[PDB]
Amino acid sequence: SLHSALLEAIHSSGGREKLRKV
Amino acid sequence: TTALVCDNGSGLVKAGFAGDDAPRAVFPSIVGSYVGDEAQSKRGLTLKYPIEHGIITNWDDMEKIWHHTFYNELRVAPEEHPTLLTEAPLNPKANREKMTQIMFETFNVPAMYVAIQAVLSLYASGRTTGIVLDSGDGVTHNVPIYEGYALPHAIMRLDLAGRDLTDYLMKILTERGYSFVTTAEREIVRDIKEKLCYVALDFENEMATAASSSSLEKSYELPDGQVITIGNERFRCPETLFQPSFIGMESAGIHETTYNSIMKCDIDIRKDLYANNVMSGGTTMYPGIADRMQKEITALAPSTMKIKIIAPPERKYSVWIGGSILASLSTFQQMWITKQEYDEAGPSIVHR
Ligand SMILES: Nc1ncnc2c1ncn2[C@@H]1O[C@H](COP(=O)(O)OP(=O)(O)OP(=O)(O)O)[C@@H](O)[C@H]1O
Ligand SMILES: [Ca+2]
Ligand SMILES: [Ca+2]
Ligand SMILES: [Ca+2]
Repeated sequence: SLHSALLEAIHSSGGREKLRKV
Repeated sequence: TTALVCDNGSGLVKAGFAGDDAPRAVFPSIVGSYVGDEAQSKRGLTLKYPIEHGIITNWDDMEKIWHHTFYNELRVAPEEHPTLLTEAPLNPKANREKMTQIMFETFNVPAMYVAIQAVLSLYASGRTTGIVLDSGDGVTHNVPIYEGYALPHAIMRLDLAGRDLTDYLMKILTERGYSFVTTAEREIVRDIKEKLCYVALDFENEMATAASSSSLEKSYELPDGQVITIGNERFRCPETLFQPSFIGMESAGIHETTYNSIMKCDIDIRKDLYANNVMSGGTTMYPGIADRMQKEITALAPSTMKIKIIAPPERKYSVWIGGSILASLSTFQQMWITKQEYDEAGPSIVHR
């Protein structure tokens, strides 16, 4: 479903390390 | 087309660009008109906080804060940027609508979204189920969350947070003869709090250590050369979180509100809550707070319960970071409220 895809993406986002360093 | 994330708190605005690892703009949520840092330097107009205990209560001043955020801090044209905003747990529906109306009608955003703060902090730790303790400058909440849904009967609000702790440190600093009274002086005491305070692993035992020698003393020097030295005040200040009677409140402390919140949830979820206690917000930054919470929750929970406190180093900005993550996921992109939807349906669309 919609939500399972979002949920899964949240679980595998890797947190701030995968975001752009300011 | 880059999305913006604006996390509006009682004390501080954190704002920036989705996809960044931290908010570029962090400034006081104060309107003096002047906004933010401008307003404090020119204390002399009076200062008003448009957000009280997490809830927007002054809409005219809130609008000045959002304007200052877009134009002076981030230097953007809001009409070009989808904007993700945050709200307190249990924010009334009417407030959510009015935030939506101001964003689309005053600032002309192409799209927007409002997320619950604690839920964003949970997302920032890689989780979709858990229990967040979010404690800022104006309010503390316990928010149990099941697959992204805050469980409304188990949410706890506690009007005890950073500003109360700052005020309490101002009061107990008089025991050593120091006098901090002025609003400027409150900002000084806030910084002392942040630099020197800590949570005792055991309060009674720490009190005894502090009475028996000066080994716990630390000093903070003001620009005029006054040296502020404190001992047990260092840990008495944040002890208030665990013992609100210190400031004349009847409430249970944060360990107990955490337990009580878990106990208002279905027994079949409690295990995962106990094992995923996430700490969020500036008032959870005290050294030792994670180990104290672990100890206190252990004393409250069933004896075999696995207890885990997650206290990320970035937790002054966890709400914001969760928003940044959420707003830049491809799987989130269909969940923006678009200006076309607002144009046709109006504010009440937000509850969709
Ligand atoms: N290192 C620290 N030690 C103790 N307190 C801290 C520390 N760093 C920040 N704080 C406190 O955290 C508060 C600001 O945190 P935060 O930005 O999470 O709150 P907010 O979102 O403005 O308020 P709220 O969530 O209550 O509406 C202030 O009271 C500040 O003094
Ligand atoms: Ca990286
Ligand atoms: Ca906050
Ligand atoms: Ca059940």
